[PDB]
Amino acid sequence: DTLSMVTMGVLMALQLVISRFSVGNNFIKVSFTFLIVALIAKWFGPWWGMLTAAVVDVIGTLMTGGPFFIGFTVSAVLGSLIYAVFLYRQPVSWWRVIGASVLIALLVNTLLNTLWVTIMYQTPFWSLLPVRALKELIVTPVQIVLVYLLLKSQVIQMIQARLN
Amino acid sequence: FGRYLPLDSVVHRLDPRAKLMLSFCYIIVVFLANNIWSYAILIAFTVGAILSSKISLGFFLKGIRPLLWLIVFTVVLQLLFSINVTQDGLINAGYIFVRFLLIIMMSTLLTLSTQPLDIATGLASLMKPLRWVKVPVDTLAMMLSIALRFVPTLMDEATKIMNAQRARGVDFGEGGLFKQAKSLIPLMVPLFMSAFNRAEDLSTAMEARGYQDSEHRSQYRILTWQRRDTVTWLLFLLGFVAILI
Amino acid sequence: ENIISVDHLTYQYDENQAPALTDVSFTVHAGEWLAIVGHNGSGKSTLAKSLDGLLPFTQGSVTVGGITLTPETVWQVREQIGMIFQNPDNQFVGATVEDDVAFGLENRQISRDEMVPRVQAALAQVGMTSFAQREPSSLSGGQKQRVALAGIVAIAPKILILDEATSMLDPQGRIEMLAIVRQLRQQQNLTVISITHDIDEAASADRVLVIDDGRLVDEAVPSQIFERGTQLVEMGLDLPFTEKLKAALRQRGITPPTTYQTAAEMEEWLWQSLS
Amino acid sequence: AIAFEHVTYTYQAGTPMAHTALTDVSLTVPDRGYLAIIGHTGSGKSTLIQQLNALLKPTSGTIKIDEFTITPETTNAALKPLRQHVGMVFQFPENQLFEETVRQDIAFGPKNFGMADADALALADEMLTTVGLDQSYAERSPFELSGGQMRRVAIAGVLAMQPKVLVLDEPTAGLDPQGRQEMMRLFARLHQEQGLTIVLVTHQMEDVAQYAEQVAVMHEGRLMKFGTPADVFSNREWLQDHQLDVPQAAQFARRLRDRGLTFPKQPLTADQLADYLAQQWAQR
Repeated sequence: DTLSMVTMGVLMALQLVISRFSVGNNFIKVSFTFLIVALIAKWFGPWWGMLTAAVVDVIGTLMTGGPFFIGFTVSAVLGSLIYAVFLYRQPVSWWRVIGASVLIALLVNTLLNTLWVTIMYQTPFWSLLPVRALKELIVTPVQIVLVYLLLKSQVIQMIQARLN
Repeated sequence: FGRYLPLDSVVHRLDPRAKLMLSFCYIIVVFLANNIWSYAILIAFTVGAILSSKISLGFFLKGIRPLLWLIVFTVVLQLLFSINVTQDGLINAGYIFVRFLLIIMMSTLLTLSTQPLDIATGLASLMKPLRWVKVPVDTLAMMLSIALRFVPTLMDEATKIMNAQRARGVDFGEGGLFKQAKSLIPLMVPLFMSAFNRAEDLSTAMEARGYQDSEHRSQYRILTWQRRDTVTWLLFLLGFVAILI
Repeated sequence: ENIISVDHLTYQYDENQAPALTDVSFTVHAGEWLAIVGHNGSGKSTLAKSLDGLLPFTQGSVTVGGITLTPETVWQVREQIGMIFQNPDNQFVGATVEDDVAFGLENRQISRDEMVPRVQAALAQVGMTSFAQREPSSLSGGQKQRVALAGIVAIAPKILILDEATSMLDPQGRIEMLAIVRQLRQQQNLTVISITHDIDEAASADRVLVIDDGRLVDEAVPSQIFERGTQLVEMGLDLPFTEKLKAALRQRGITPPTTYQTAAEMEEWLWQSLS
Repeated sequence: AIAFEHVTYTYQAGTPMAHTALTDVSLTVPDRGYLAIIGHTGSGKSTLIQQLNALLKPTSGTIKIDEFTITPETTNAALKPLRQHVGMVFQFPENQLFEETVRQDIAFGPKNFGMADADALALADEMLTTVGLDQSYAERSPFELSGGQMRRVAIAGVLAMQPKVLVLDEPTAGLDPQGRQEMMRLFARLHQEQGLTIVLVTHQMEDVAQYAEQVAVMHEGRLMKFGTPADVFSNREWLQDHQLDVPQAAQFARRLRDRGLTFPKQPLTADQLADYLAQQWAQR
């Protein structure tokens, strides 16, 4: 298209910024990147969702300092996928959002888990499984609420109209 | 973008799309390496690389920081549980600890030795044959390009919004966690709009300049394979044939 | 050359979202410095866009170089019109300056060599060669504008449209930009339409079109337009200084000449009346 | 009042990626003052101005604004009130609107410094008018508006904090001639009434002649020349050297001087020039 094409690129730029940041205390602080991945899925996905998701996860990890691993960009792809199927061309719902975030959280923590347990690092699977499932079970209700408030804000709606 | 790609003239530092493949192949060598003499090699070239790249002190150490997380959690949990520690188990740490460094210090190198713009110019190459699987590479190459030129402006903008809100109450990072989040709204809601407004303005202007499709146009940005593109890849491969042996 | 005939635009519900234009007819001849001025909220902004593909109007006609403005033909129209927009922070694309100035050349499937000296010889004109390497955020804005200009000099059009460009620049940005739109005409003999509220710009034009509430309400030589006195500001222009001075003399009981008077001319008038 | 005492600011500590944007700046603006700050971009105008509400603390020197005192060692927590005593209106301040109605958006600042919810609102209503809007605009979304209508709503929201110092960084940038004129007059009105003191950063010399009580000339992180506008605009070639110029009237008046007309003070505005021309006309 073009406007859709450009706006998505802008969102990708937006995603990188928020990725430089976190809110929290010690070294338990979470990024809000999931917001942008949900946004794009809702307005564009899942075809464009997965594509952009892939590009941002890769261009992103590479630019920060982190270790390239094709499975993470896979992991990124499923998220934009789960979001879009739940959130694409559908009215926003508490369950819609809830089910999307939960289906993701169990692959933000299972699928993501093996990816480092695999050959990247040796780290024992069934022993890290708790710590992730612990950590990413308390960010979840935040992510649920936030995604909901983002998509039903008057700002997003305002723009959503302008894109249609 | 992350004050990284430091200009070092002396270091061999060229041919990007070599390094992307190189940083992407380097992991498969790691677990291809099983033995012990094999490990010597995987340090040999990796040292050679790190050294030759004139990139200095705790840069690589500052790469290690965010993963201390695991590095301790791993090695400790592999010392106990192998609570009795075998003579062999300490030996394992010599793997994993070394192995952990090898991953971290390699990927750190790539980021430190390449401009993101050049990285971007480079990925677009090594995806170009995905067209034959019907993947819109050129438009994606455009999306990213847009994405990379907006990053600094959105950053400059994010700070101005923050300042302005600060200049009328709002304490960024103060007095809570809900309160701390609740205050992100005066930053975020405006930023989005600025972005989408910027989007629209840019798209029309792009159209005013001739545009219609990602495809059916040229590349002013050109990548030149050179002398090193070839040899700094054999040097990897003489290392790799050894890992077999 | 353009012809705009019986042109009207409304968007959305139900008379207002963009400024409506109603029954606008005017013509521009090849080489003309045309200025289009109006108050805030008249369609002068919209008039600029309609001349390109942007804005789908359903009434009237825009013709550019024989070609008649239409869908499936906007591109051939767009190809003879380079458009500098208001707000230079945007309208870029390009991590660096070269990239940008070459963006246009890219779309035309121009490739390889020919681009290199072309973009060189384009930045040479806007005096921006030294800056060829830099990223957009790194430079002024009066400079960002010049590289947008370089980007259309590259595609080298017939008609250059200036939609409120000086409008967001510091004075030097203004002064410098104008000067090289000027010297551009000296060589390439180009047609310049500019939508404005800058006096200097209108002052260097050939005719002025005046847009009131949606309509073409006046059209004259600019020395004639300026006789609108203080009445200028509301109309959409600031005042030349002699016009300010005249207004001040009147307030203090002195009635000065009605026609325009340049600074030189006013000097002489003053001297002669006080000698 | 505001008094700068040997203020200097350098970015980034004593870690030699370090640059000083301000060096030994010492100035004093009186109660009910109108400081126009003026000079090339990156001359430390923006740095001086961010001092005033302590978005920056001086690296050395002291800032004194009424009851407030700012030093290198002054604490962020202790400075919150400075931000309601001094209202800062950023260049293009339209980019900070965000609440779902304009009433609520104006009310925000007061709310941030305490202030009862219901009362914040009532004040925004009061504030909507002073800035030039029908109460019809109160319950609209800020995003439903002209770029210039937003501009007033933003301004309104700063004014709603009831500051004693109003800092305006190019308040009429990118506005139509009328929009410019109205805005400028609006401040002048607020200054004459209300007894505010106004710090104005501009590249607009005509404005400095018309409204300014005192001018600060910044050349490269350094401030040279603190004077009444006549004092600053006294030497054209000096001003030219520092990438500035005298008002339009001043240039014209020169040509009159070439013809033999002489004036008392050097005319900086057309009204002033008119005054002298009229007085000479009276003899003639």
